[PDB]
Amino acid sequence: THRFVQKVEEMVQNHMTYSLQDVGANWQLVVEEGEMKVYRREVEENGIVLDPLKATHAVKGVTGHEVCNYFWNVDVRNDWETTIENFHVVETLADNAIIIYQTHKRVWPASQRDVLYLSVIRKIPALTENDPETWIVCNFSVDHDSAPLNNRCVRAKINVAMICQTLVSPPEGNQEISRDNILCKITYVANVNPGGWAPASVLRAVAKREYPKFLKRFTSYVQEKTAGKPILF
Ligand SMILES: CC(C)(C)c1cc(CCc2ccccn2)cc(-c2ccc(S(=O)(=O)CCO)cc2)c1
Repeated sequence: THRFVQKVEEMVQNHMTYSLQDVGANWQLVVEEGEMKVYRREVEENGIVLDPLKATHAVKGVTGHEVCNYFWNVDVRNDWETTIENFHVVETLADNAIIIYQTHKRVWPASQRDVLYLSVIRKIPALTENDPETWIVCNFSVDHDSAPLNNRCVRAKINVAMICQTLVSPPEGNQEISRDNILCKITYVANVNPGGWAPASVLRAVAKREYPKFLKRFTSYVQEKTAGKPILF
C-alpha cells in the first residue's frame, strides 16, 4: 500500500466511466488519419486554454498490455518521447506506480513548463464476462515535498490516460495467436492545464499538429519493438 492508493483508484475509475464513452457534436473531430481520430473541446478557464483532447486509434499486431508497458516504462521514455527536456523519478510508490518530475521543450512565446505527476499502470478486469479487459496508464498531477525548484518553468497540471482494449482471433485448438490477428483499440485522453498565461491560438495549433504526430510515432514504435517477439497479452 501507499498513500495514493485511493486517489489512483478514483482517477482510474473516472477514466473507465467517462473517458471510454463513444464521442457520438460536443466533441469536435479535428484531425483524422486512417483509424486515428483526434477530437477536442475548446475550453478556457480564467483566461487560459484547457481544451480536453480525446483520440481513438486501432493498432494492428500489438496488445494493450504491450502499449501500456511501453507508455509507462521510464526506461524507454527517451526512445519515443520528443517533448521532454529532462525527467527525474521523484518517488517509487509500487511496482506499478511512480511520481515523475519533467521539464518540457518551450512552446514559444510562452514560458517553459514543468510537471509533477503520478504515473500508474493497471489492468482493469472485464466489467462482465462479455466485455474486454482493459489496460490503462494514467498520468495525473500531484503535489510533492521534494518538488524541484526551477525558476525558468511555470508548473502545468495534467491528467492523461492511455486506455487499451485488445481484440483477438480465438486460438484454433493447440495453436498460438499470431500478431496478424490481434488489434489494440486505444482511447487516449489528455487534459493539460498550462498553469499560467499562454496564447490560445498557439496552444491550439501545437495540439492539432503534435498530438497526431505523437500517437503515430508512439504506436509505430510499439509495433516496431514488438515485431518478431512473443506476444505479451
Ligand atoms: C500544447 C499542449 C498540447 C497543451 C502541450 C504542451 C506541452 C509542453 C508544456 C506546456 C504545456 C502548456 C503550455 C505550454 N507548454 C506538453 C503537453 C503534454 C504533456 C504530457 C503528455 S503524455 O501523453 O503524458 C506524453 C505525450 O507525449 C502529453 C502532452 C501538451
